[PDB]
Amino acid sequence: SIAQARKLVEQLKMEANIDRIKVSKAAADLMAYCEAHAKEDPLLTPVPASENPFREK
Amino acid sequence: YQVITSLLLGTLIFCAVLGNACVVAAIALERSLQNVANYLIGSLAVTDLMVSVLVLPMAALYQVLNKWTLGQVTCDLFIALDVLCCTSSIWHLCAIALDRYWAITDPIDYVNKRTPRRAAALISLTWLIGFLISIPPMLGWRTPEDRSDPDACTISKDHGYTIYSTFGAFYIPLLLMLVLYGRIFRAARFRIRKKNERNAEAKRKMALARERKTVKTLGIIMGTFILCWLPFFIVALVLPFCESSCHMPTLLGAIINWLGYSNSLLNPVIYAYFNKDFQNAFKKII
Amino acid sequence: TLSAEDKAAVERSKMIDRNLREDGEKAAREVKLLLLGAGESGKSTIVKQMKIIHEAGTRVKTTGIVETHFTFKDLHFKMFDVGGQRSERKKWIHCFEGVTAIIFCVALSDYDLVLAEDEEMNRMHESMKLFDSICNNKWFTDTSIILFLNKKDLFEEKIKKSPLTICYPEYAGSNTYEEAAAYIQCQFEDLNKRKDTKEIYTHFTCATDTKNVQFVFDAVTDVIIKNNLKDCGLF
Amino acid sequence: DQLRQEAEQLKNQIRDARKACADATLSQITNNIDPVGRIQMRTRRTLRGHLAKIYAMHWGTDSRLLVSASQDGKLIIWDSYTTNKVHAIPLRSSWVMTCAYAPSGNYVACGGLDNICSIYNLKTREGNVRVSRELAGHTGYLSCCRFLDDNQIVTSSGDTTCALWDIETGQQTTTFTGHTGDVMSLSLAPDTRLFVSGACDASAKLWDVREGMCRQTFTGHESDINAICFFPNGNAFATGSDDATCRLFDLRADQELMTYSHDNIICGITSVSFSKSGRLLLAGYDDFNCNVWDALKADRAGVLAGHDNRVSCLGVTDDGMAVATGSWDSFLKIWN
Ligand SMILES: C/C=C\C/C=C\C/C=C/C/C=C/CCCC(=O)O[C@H](COC(=O)CCCCCCCCCCCCC)COP(=O)(O)O[C@H]1[C@H](O)[C@@H](O)[C@H](OP(=O)(O)O)[C@@H](O)[C@H]1O
Ligand SMILES: CC(C)CCC[C@@H](C)[C@H]1CC[C@H]2[C@@H]3CC=C4C[C@@H](OC(=O)CCC(=O)O)CC[C@]4(C)[C@H]3CC[C@]12C
Ligand SMILES: CC(C)CCC[C@@H](C)[C@H]1CC[C@H]2[C@@H]3CC=C4C[C@@H](OC(=O)CCC(=O)O)CC[C@]4(C)[C@H]3CC[C@]12C
Ligand SMILES: N#Cc1ccc2[nH]cc(CCCCN3CCN(c4ccc5oc(C(N)=O)cc5c4)CC3)c2c1
Repeated sequence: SIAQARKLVEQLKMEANIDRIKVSKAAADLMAYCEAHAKEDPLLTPVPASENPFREK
Repeated sequence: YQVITSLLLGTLIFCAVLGNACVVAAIALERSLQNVANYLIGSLAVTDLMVSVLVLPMAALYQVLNKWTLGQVTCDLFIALDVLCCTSSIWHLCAIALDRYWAITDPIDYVNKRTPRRAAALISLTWLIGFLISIPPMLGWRTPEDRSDPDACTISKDHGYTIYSTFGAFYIPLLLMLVLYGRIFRAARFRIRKKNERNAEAKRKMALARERKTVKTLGIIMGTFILCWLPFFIVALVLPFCESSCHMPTLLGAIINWLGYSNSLLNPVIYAYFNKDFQNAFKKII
Repeated sequence: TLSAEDKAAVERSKMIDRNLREDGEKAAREVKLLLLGAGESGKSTIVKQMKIIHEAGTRVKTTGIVETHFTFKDLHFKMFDVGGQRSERKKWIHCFEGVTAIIFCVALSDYDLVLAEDEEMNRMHESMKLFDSICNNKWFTDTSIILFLNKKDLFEEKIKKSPLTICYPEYAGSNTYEEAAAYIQCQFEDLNKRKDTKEIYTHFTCATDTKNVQFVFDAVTDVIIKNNLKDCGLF
Repeated sequence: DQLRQEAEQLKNQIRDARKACADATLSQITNNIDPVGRIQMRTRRTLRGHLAKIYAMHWGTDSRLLVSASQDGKLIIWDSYTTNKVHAIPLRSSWVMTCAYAPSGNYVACGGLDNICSIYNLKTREGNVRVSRELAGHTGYLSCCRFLDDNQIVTSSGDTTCALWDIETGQQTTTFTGHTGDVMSLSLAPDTRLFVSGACDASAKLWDVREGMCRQTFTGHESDINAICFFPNGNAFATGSDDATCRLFDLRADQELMTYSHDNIICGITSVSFSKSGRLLLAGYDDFNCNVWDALKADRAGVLAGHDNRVSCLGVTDDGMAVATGSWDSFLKIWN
């Protein structure tokens, strides 16, 4: 079971060379995306029954 | 003193209607309780509800006023509804017993040919027997003594009609149910009977417990049926033949007359409010 | 509402619902059995024997799950073989909840043998661990188990040659087919924790053509009758 | 051999880099955001007709037609607007635990305990659904499948590998290996260049479709993962496990962001999905309940009670109008 060890170590050394960004920037991006499309989310803000397909035509 | 009687009767009808309606609703709104046995139990509950809504109020009024004050045509309607609905309740009990016997003694038929059409046929046959017992006193074959006293609503006391109705409404069902449940009891006993010492002792104790349970349940069913309906039919079979020298006490007569309706209240308790699936469904609904 | 397209859609929905109900009623008339056991535990032999007289009453080979459809005494049976499923049982064993019974197959002649994974692991001990695991799942609490002990002749010859003390060190008795078979049977039956709810039917596989399927039919009918008695409240 | 030493050294180096890149938690950043508030959803449609437990469902791109798979060997195409059964496909094998709806709406797929992914052609000249092709080659139960396109499908099975198929040919174009346990879930990125798979080894991996290599590895859970779903942005995803804990992982930050757990829940998650805006994280549980989570706050916003046995599948329409949950009691419920 030594052949798979080479593949595993190669995968590990390949996974450690990717560029990483600060978690604060990523959280800010997620929050910005969430707030930008908040108006277009029918689940977050209940839609009026006039244009609600699943209740009235 | 009549207030106590009125309130006791009122709470009796209230409890009967509540129990039967709850059973019917639980069967109707649950997908789990939609098999043949529960269909028969639901039909029995519906019949008991009809007894408690269409027969019990008028009987309670008759008991309270100690006289009939509704009319001759209303008296005939009450008698017809009384004989039809109560005979049906008994034959639903017999139909449930027959279905249990077929399921226990014939597993192949249980797997292959057991469909809700069987339940529909059994219910239709029960109601047909009820009609065959209730109709013929209306279309003639009734003594004028029924209309002789306007202040009374007694059932026809013709000897032939007495024999026919009493047999076909209680005595044939009684023999049928006794035979079916005896066969079921024998089958259950045969199934039950058929370190190492500790395991053997545990198996023996388990078999004894199962035997005690299969005795208790059968005793509950048959004893409820007997103690509910037998005295009234003994009275109705004995008194018409012996017109004289067989005076009936008022209190005992009233108790005997009103014992039969307690079966329509105790039926949902035995057949519906005991099995685990109904209890789970009721807990979910509650 | 009243448009032609809506009427056609509702008509098609009703037709499809009727077909679904008919198929469900047809499928409910079938007894489902789950077949389990070790790798070389005589599973295929039992399947072949049960389908010898009755079978099936560009597809690709599945090898995942194998269905055997056979009928006996006007009763329809389906057996599902999951021997070829090499994965964690915890992720799909709940799919078989509701089967009438479980047909467990174990070989009596592999007590001397050992697994290829490691020398210090008896095959019969692996079978016992599998039986314990499958008999006490949270899903099969109400499901009866039909136990088949295959290869009686090979086991008899082996105990004639080799003793049983290697598989069961605590065992102490004469080396004879009857006593050893009884010991193995009781050892498998003692792993049933749910004594009150489920029951184990043990049979020794025999060369006769119909005896094994007859035993399976008797066990299934007994299970159905006891379930009906429990529903009625007499058991 | 001695490669375990450098393997654990690389693991320590990766952990140190991840810890260094983590300065402030997601909870701290979103502290000033006002709460979403109580979310009250009422059942709008109840889809009836299945006669056994349901293990999967999928929404069409038109957000009107959905497909469900159940143990009775039936694959029903519903019309959620009017609760009309458009189709009812009888499966060759009744042991099915996944289904998918093609983005073009022309095909539908399913798979299960048999190791074959079946592709069914819906729109044909005769109007009758027929098996377009059967995809074989896995050695374990098929757990999930997603139509990458009208001709390519990616599948994940219990043999610890995921594969990319070419429906026209029927051969495995690419095989994704590296998982040490059964792969239970799979989700495609919105741009269909990467996908994530959650397996039973308590880890989730990011794969590249074209290159066929594991880009990143995510390990936060304590038990097997049963569900996964990309954030609508495409740079994050959420996983559900039998640990009774949903977590949010980020591709760019290459670490864990948020943990969605409660002390009153001890049952594992069977399904995870996001809302259209990504603010709501809906998860199904083994206690026949569905909890709506605040993705940026880790606070429960509602409970979608109403099922009986266990919520096994869940999905959100592309336009976000409705949420459909299927359960083991054989009922699909549209919530909205
Ligand atoms: C001296 C020696 C020996 C003798 C001495 C002592 C021992 C025996 C004494 C005599 C027995 C008296 C009554 C015993 C009842 C009793 O034990 O009941 C058990 C406990 O349930 C509850 O507690 C649940 C109770 C729920 C009640 C109903 C609730 C609503 C009431 C009002 C309804 C109307 C208004 C709404 C339940 O029943 P069980 O254990 O008796 O046994 C069976 C029962 O008899 C079968 O009928 C039933 O089958 P089914 O026909 O399908 O229902 C079975 O499933 C099973 O329940
Ligand atoms: C309408 C009036 C009569 C009220 C309803 C009363 C019933 C509920 C009673 C009447 C007779 C009773 C039964 C009389 C005797 C027995 C046997 C008894 O058995 C034993 O456990 C030990 C004795 C034996 O072995 O029979 C169990 C209770 C049971 C079935 C009783 C259950 C309750 C019953 C059916
Ligand atoms: C199944 C369980 C719940 C037991 C069911 C008991 C019933 C059979 C009881 C409850 C109230 C009883 C009634 C309450 C009062 C009266 C009035 C009583 O008045 C008389 O005519 C007696 C003589 C007189 O005083 O003039 C006659 C019995 C009767 C109808 C009783 C008959 C028996 C009833 C219906
Ligand atoms: N025979 C027969 C026969 C045959 C086959 C059958 N199938 C079904 C039946 C019906 C069985 C119950 C009949 N009801 C009428 C008698 N009873 C009653 C109630 C209030 C009362 O009030 C007074 C009063 N106030 O004087 C008197 C009085 C009497 C209640 C019971 C039947 C009967």
